[PDB]
This record gives sequence, C-alpha cells and structure tokens, in this order.
Amino acid sequence: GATAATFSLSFLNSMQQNTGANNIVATNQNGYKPGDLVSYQINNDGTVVGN
Amino acid sequence: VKVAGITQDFTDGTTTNTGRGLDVAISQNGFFRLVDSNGSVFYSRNGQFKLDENRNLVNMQGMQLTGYPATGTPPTIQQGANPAPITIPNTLMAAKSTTTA
Amino acid sequence: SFSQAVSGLNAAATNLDVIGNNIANSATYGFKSGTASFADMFAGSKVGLGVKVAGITQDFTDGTTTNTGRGLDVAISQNGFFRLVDSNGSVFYSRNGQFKLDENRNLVNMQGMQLTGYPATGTPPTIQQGANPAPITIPNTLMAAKSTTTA
Amino acid sequence: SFSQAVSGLNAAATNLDVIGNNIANSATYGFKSGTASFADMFAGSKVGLGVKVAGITQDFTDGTTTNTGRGLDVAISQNGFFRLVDSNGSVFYSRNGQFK
Amino acid sequence: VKVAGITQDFTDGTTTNTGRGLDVAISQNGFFRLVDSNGSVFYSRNGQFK
Amino acid sequence: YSNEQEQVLGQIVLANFANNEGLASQGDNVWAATQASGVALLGTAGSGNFGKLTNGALEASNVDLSKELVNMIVAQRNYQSNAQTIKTQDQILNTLVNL
Amino acid sequence: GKLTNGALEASNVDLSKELVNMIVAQRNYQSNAQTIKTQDQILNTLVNL
Amino acid sequence: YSNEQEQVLGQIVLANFANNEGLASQGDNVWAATQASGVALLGTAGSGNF
Amino acid sequence: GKLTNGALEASNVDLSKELVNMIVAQRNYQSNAQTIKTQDQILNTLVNL
Amino acid sequence: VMLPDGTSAYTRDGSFQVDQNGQLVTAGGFQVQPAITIPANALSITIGRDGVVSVTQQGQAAPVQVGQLNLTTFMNDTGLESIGENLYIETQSSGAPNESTPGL
Repeated sequence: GATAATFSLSFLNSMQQNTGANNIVATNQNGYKPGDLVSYQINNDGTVVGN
Repeated sequence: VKVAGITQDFTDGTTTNTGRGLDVAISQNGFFRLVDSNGSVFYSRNGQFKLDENRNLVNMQGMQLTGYPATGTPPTIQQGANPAPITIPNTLMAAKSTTTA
Repeated sequence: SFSQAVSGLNAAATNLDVIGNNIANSATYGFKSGTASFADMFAGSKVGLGVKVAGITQDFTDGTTTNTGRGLDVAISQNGFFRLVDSNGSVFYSRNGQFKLDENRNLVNMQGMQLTGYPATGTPPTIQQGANPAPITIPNTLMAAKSTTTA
Repeated sequence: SFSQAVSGLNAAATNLDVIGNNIANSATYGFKSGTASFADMFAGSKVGLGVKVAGITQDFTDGTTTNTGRGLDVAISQNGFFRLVDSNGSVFYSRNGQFK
Repeated sequence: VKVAGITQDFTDGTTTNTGRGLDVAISQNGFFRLVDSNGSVFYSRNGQFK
Repeated sequence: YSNEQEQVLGQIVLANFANNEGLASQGDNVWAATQASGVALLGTAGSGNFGKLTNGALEASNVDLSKELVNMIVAQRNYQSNAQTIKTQDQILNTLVNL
Repeated sequence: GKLTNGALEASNVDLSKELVNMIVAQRNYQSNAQTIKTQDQILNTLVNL
Repeated sequence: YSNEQEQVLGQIVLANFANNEGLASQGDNVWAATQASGVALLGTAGSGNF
Repeated sequence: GKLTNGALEASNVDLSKELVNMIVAQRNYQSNAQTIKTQDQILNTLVNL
Repeated sequence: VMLPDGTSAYTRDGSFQVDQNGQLVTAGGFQVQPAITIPANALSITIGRDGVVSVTQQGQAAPVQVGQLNLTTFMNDTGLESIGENLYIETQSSGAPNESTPGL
C-alpha cells in the first residue's frame, strides 16, 4: 500500500564498442531505507558526520 | 616600577594522541567558540569535548561547542547561517523515496 | 601566593594517584583507564590564581579479548554494557564477563550481582522483548512432555 | 596515597602465589588450576582507591586421562565427583581416583 | 578571630584487607552502634571486633 | 536437555548511554547510571548501536603499563617542581618575617 | 559422565601458560613497586622542605 | 555447627544521622550522639541509605 | 583441628607486606618529627620576642 | 541568611551544614535563605553553577530538586555593616538587597 517510487533513470555516459561482452560498469541511486544512528565522528576539516 | 601587563605566549603546543573520537586539537591559529548557559560567548583552545545528556557537544565545564548547522535534505553546512550549538541527535533517520537513478 | 602552589601540588598528587590506580589495575577484566582533567582558575587578576581538577575521564576503548575456554565468560566487543541488579534492586552496569552460576541457579558475577535480561514465556518459550529485564535463572526443573499436534 | 600501590602490590603477590601453586601441582592427579579475580574499589571519590581480589576461581576442566595398569585407579570423565567420608563422618568430594 | 568550629571530613577511607573473620568495614554511609558497661550509646566506624 | 531438545531461558540485554563518561564508578568494576550519563538505552547484541558478544572469552583491561610508567615520571617531576615553588614562597615569607 | 577403569585423571595445569603468566605478574609487581618508590620520593621531598 | 546446620545469632544494626558532623567525638575512635547530630536512624546494612 | 605428624607449622609472616608497612611507618614517623620541629620553632619565636 | 530575630543578614562564607531537622544552615548555626531542606535519606548533594540544589535518593531514577540557592547583590558593597560571625547587614549606604539567580 505504499506510494510507488517514480524516478528518472538515466543511461548517460554509456557506450557501444567492441568490448569483451555486454557488461554493466556502474549503478547509482539516491534513495535509501530507514536507518538508525550507529556512529559519529569529527572530520579533519571540522565537519561532524554521523554514520 | 609598574606592572605594565601580563602577556600570553600563544605558541602552538605539542599534539598528543589520545584515541578518542570526540577529542580534537587545533594546529596553527584558531580558537574553538563556546557558549555558556546564559548565552555568553567564549573562546578556548582546549579540545576535551564530550557528549552531554541532551546530545550537545560540550567541554568539561559544560559550555556548548558552536558551529554552522545543517539544513535541508540532504543537509548541507549553511555557511551563511549564524553559529549554533552542535547537537548529535539519535533520532531515527527516515527513508527517502528514490528520485534519480 | 601559597594557594597557587598548593593547588598545583594537589593537582600533581591527583594525577599521580590516578596513574597509580591505573597501574594497580593492570590485570583487571572490564577495567577502563582513567585520566585527570585540569583547568585554570583565573579570578579577576591576570596572575592566574591556580589550577583545579575538573574531573576524571575514563577511556572507554575496547581491551584485548582473551580466550579462557569457560562457557560463562562473555566479552562485549564495541559498545555495550551488561546490566546487573543487587539485592536492593538498584541497577548497575559493567563490562565484566566473569559470571558464575550460584546456588539459586541465577547468573551472577564474582561479587554476586544478578545478571539481567529478557525472560522467556509461553510454550514453546520465546523471548518476549516487550517486558522489563529480569534476572536470568537456569532451573533443573525437568522439562515436561508435549503430545504431538502436527506431524 | 599509599593505599592504591599497596593494594596493587598485594594483588600482584596473590596472583604470583596462585601461579606458583599451579606450577607446583603440574603433576598431581585430580588437581584443578586456579585464577585470581580482581576488582577495583572506587569509594566516593573518582581517584580509584585501589584494587582487591574478589576471589579465586577454579578451572574445572577435565585433565588428560593416563592409563596406569592397576585395576583400583578409576578416572572420572565429564561432570561428577567422588564421595568420601573421614573418620568423623564428614562428607568430602574429590576427583582423584587413586584408591587402595 | 574566633574558632567557628572543628568540622570532620566524613569521606570514606580506603578498605584495606586484613584476613580476620571478625573484622567488618563500612562502605558508604552508616555507623556501628556500641554500648559500654553503663549503657551509654556510642557510634564508631572502627571494625576491629573481638 | 536429555530428550535432544533445546529451551531458551533468557536473553542477555545490553545497555548503552548517551554519555559513557558520565557514569559513576561504584567499585567492583561496576558503573552506575547518573543524570550526566543519561538514561540507559536497552537492546539486544548485534542490533542498532550494540556490538556482538564473544562467548568463551573475557575482555581484558586497556591499561598500557609502558605508557603509565612513563607518565608517573612526568607527574613526579611536576610535583617536585611545585614543591620547589612552595619552598621558594617559604623562604620569601621567612625573609619578610626576619625584618 | 562414565568411569574409566585402570586410568587416572591428571591435572589440567599447562606449564607454558603458567610460566608466561608468572612473567607478566612479575612485571606488574615491579610496576607497583615503582609506584611505591614514586610515592616514597614524593614524601621524602615534602619532609625535606 | 557440627550437625551441618547453621543458626543466626543476630544482625548488626547501622546508624545514620541527619547531620553526620554534629557528632561529638569521645575518643577511642568512638562518636556520641548530640543534639546537633539529631537522633540516630537505625537500619540494616546494604538497604536504604545504609 | 587435625594433627599432622612429621610436619611443622611455619610462621605466617610475609616479608613483602612487612617491608611495605615498615616504609609507611618510616614516612609517618618522619612526618611526626617534622611536626615536632614545627612546634619547636613557634616556642622559639615566642621565647625570643 | 535568616537571623534569629527574623531579619536578614548576608554572608559570603559558603561552608554549609545541616541541622537536626534537615535544613541548610551556615556553619554558625544560622539558617540560610531560601529554606533549602535536605531529606533524611540523601545520598549525594549537587549544587549547580546556577544555585540549583538537587539530591539523589535510593531507588529513585531521577534526582530531586530541594530548592534554589540565590545570590544577593548590593549597589554599594562597602556600606554593609559587619555583625560578626562572617555576617553583613544592610544599611542605608549599602543600597537595597537585590536578589538574583547565580549567573544572571
């Protein structure tokens, strides 16, 4: 019953040449599942980052 | 004779490792900015920072470390915002519906 | 005048006492080293009245995990604290894993504080996490038989 | 304070005595090694008053079973304790199985 | 000047092991209650009993 | 048990604090919760912010004696320097009194 | 557990572990003695004032 | 005892005071109750404030 | 208690703890002598005045 | 602090004791305002930087506040008249007593 995710999927930078075989180089997406605090740190430049 | 004044010697000291993740030191110039419970603003070079009961970053005496906060989703350092006490919340981080792939 | 060097001497004595305590606990499972924190004591005048001991900070870093081969030695890697209860019901926390099975069949440490945890209820017993922690006990109570309901 | 150093020295001496006693009993049928358990004694202040020995814990792990060829020596495996009585009726327990 | 008072420092001392079964040490707060031959009530932290 | 059947009797709970350094040591290598340490967050091992348990093993202390035997030297020197300052102030007061 | 006839159960003391623990405990004892010496020198310094 | 049976013979009582300082020391590492210290509150070791 | 034949009961004196106690008592004695010396100096000032 | 006459004196010495009733008094036996009462079964007394007095009881998961210690300031400090026992009283040259929280 949750709202389906509508997203823009892009195949940019892809290429078709005489490679070894059809293979995926990389995949990325900006969504994530719920997560709870695990750790925290103070970076070299001063930013406080929670993992 | 008259005591003209008391001059501090602001030379960098030795940096000794301790292994604590909340422990940080300043090399070269620069001061940590702290805020008292009454709102008075102070500056200190000591780097013994610990997390208090209310999830704020405070030193030994209880003065809150201050800095640029993060706003937005994803949050970003607001360089144009006034410094605010640093807080490390333990609140649940919600999910983001996928937008670009 | 005198109070300046008096405070300095007191701070040095406290630091030496902390170091001696750390050394005396060289081999003590679940012990965390301590370090004294010092601060200035300026009061109006710029002469720097003295120094004071702001407190004692523990170093909550994991120690070495040494194998002993017993089945009641359990070590907490990374963060976490064992929860214990005394005879008054006060709640305490400790990183020690030297638990012994006492005469009443409870899991207690060397000093006798009872280890706490989520109990098991029902048939078949399962851990019900909605309840408050209770002392863990291991009875010899024979296990009764279960007539078959599904084959 | 002298108390912390004295307590640490006493604990180290106790541990060393336990180790020496274990060494002296390397060849002793029915012997179980011992280990001292230490605890700190913080009392009100944060200075760490010292250390104390919370007790001495046995190691009840079965030793190696060595044949001797005599019929009156019985070795015990897994859990269990041999039951004996003295001349006054008191009850005692032992893992040593050298009988006559 | 005038001596305002003579105040004690009731902080717990170190607990030193001796090995006598009749010796008792008090942790935290509390006092041992004693009576002499005259029935007077006294309080003491000294735990060397015989 | 002897009927080749296992039964659970309890699950060890683990507590984590917002401020570990705020815990008050009560001796017997045991800590006590305090307001500075915050309220204890209870949970199970291996979930959330709780590490896993190693069975059959004991966690030793984190005291490094090489480092401590060094420190002690530094603290002795600082203490003796402070005593030197004390004796200097003593000689000062003696000088002023002898007038 | 069952009984083994014609056999005796030896001690479970391993000599190597005992020797290593003896070495470590000796070092700890000497460290504590060094602490005692430190306190001795501190008290001597204060008395000599 | 020798009949593998044990017999409780008493329980040591502990005293706590509202003002530990107001106690007037009588020597012999022994204290005496005083109006400043208030009446002694009796209890058992390891319970309550004891 | 039980009697053991062919054996003698040695003393229960441990040398290490006794040496440490000797050191502590020496320090206490020196501090007390320092107090005595302090009192000797106050009466001198008053007598001289 | 409250004198036996019911009038208010002002002291800077901070060595406080507890009387037989459980209240906070000055080491000279004079009861310091505001009335801050320490209970019988108190384990540890915590007085904060702002004068908030709290105690922790056995079996109670939270510390309990038993009062609030305030500081009195005068526009002219010298004019206060000493009555002994480390106590000053207010005169007409010492202005008027201004109660304030310790940090305000």
